[PDB]
Amino acid sequence: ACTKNAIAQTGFNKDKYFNGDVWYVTDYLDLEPDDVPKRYCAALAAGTASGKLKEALYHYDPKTQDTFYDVSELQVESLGKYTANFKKVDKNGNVKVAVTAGNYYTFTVMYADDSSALIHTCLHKGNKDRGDLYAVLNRNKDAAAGDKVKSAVSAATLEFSKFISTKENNCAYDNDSLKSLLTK
Ligand code: HEM
Ligand SMILES: O=N[O-]
Repeated sequence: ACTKNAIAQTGFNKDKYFNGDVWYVTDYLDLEPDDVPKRYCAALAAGTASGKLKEALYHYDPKTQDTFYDVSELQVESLGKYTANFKKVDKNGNVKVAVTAGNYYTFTVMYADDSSALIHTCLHKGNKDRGDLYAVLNRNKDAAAGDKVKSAVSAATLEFSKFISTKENNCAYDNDSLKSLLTK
């Protein structure tokens, strides 16, 4: 289970974060051992559609080739803290698994600027017992983490050396599909 109440960035700029552009995961930290594969790749687009906060997700397993997309409408708990009911979709937005109660993740933006972010997520999916996941994001694919986000990791009392890099994995990202999904 998840154990952290992540604190959102003071003065979080929602319009800047939810601007329709893509965020690449470059490093991640799962608090529960063996909760995720050690080699993995993910990206998301966050935006607004008709005034609703939306996220489109992309997961790619560089070994198995398992690939999946999701779309969510986000509900606001407080500035920078959201609850998201996801539907699994193909890259075109065609629904493969409908929204269902108990299938949701929380999402907290702990730090963000024009190029980088640190987020916490807690995934709830059916009978899965998942744990806390932190991710360092960048606007640029596979970019090395800058001093601002690394300092934010420290300020959150996390050790960045413990994070697992995704930058060296053979991963491709369909950024065009992610952006287009924001309306799905
Ligand atoms: C490198 C970072 C990440 C890794 C390694 C990772 C890993 C995984 C894995 C292994 C699964 C499949 C679990 C299963 O069904 O057995 C999964 C599903 C999922 N993850 Fe992530 N994830 C990452 C980033 C994220 C982020 C940033 C979010 C939210 C913004 C997210 C949200 C979800 C959701 C909603 C599902 C279920 C999707 C569905 O079943 O339709 N993940 N993730
Ligand atoms: O491990 N996906 O939150």
